[PDB]
Amino acid sequence: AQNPNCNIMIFHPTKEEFNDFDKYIAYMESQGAHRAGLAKIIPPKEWKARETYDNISEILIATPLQQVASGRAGVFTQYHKKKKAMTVGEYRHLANSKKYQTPPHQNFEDLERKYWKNRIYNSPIYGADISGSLFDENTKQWNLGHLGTIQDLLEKECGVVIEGVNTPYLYFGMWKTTFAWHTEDMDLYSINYLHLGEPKTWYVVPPEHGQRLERLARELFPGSSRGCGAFLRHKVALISPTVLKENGIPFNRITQEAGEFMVTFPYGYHAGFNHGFNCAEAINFATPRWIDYGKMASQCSCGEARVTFSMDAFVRILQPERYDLWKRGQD
Ligand SMILES: O=C(O)CNC(=O)C(=O)O
Ligand SMILES: [Mg+2]
Ligand code: NI
Ligand SMILES: [Zn+2]
Repeated sequence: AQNPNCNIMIFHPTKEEFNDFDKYIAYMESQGAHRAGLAKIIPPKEWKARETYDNISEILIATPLQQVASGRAGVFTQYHKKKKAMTVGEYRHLANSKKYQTPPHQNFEDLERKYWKNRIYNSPIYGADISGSLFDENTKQWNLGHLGTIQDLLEKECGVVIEGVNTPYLYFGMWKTTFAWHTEDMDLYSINYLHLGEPKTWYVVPPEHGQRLERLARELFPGSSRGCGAFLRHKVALISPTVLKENGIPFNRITQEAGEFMVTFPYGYHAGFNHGFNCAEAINFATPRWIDYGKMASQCSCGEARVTFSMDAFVRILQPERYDLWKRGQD
C-alpha cells in the first residue's frame, strides 16, 4: 500500500506532465497521495498563471466577512459578520494596517504559535467565496476555470445528464483569516492555487480517519452536535493542533506559498489560516474515484449549511433516499 503513514506528498511535475490534469491526479493517487487528504503541487518553472498581478485592485469584494470567534484558544467557533463592500485595493490597505497586519515573527512555526495563542482575540476580515478567476485565458495547463466539470464527470461515469455548473472562487485573505474544519460539498476534491501574497497554513486529517475527527468534534461542540448530525458542514468549528494531539487524532500540516497548488481529496477534513494579505483561487472537481464518496457523503439538513445550485442534482442522483429531507433543509 503506497503512503501507509498518510503523509502529505509534494509533487514537482515537468512541463510535459503538466499537460494532462486528470492523468496527473491519477498518478498522484497511484503514489498514495490521497491517503493524506491533501497534496502540494509545485508547477514547472516554465509555467505561469498569468503575466502580472498589477491590475487586480479594482476587483470588488461585495460582502467582506469579519470572522468573530467564541470559545477558548484551541477550541472555538467563528461567525461571519457581513461588512460593507470594498475593492481589493481597499482590502489590501486594510490588511496592511496596524490593526490587521502580520506581527513580527521568526519563521512559519513562530507565526503558527502566535496564531493559535491569539487568534480568538481578534476579528480579521476575509474576502471569501467571490466567483471569478485570475488565470489568463491563454494559460492552458492547470487553469482552474477550464477544468472538466463535475456534471460532465457524473455523466461520463453514470450516464445521467444533469443541470448545474462548476466555476471557481477567489479568496482574499489577511493575517488570521481562518478556514474552519470541513470536507468539500459532497466530499468532492478541491484544488487551490495561491496566486499572490503571504502563505496559507493547512491542517488535514487522512480520509481513512475522518470519523475520528467527527467524534472529537461532537465531544467538543456538544450543542452544535445536538443541533445537526453533520454540523461540520456549517464550516464554523476550529480545533488546534495541540488539541488534536491531546486527543490522538491523526493529522498533518503544511504551509502553501504563492505559486503553489494544493489538492484536497474526497473526505479529507482540512482547516487553516492565512499569514497575511493574499489571494487564492479554488474550485471543486471530481474523478471516477469520487463517485463512491459522493454516494456516502453526510449531509446537513438542519438548514444551516445552505449551498450552491449544483448540489441539488448530486444529492438527487447519488443519494435519492436523502433527497427529500436534504431539500427541506435547503427551503
Ligand atoms: O483557502 C481557503 O480559505 C479555503 N479553501 C479551501 O477549503 C479549499 O481550497 O478547499
Ligand atoms: Mg482590477
Ligand atoms: Ni476546502
Ligand atoms: Zn446543519
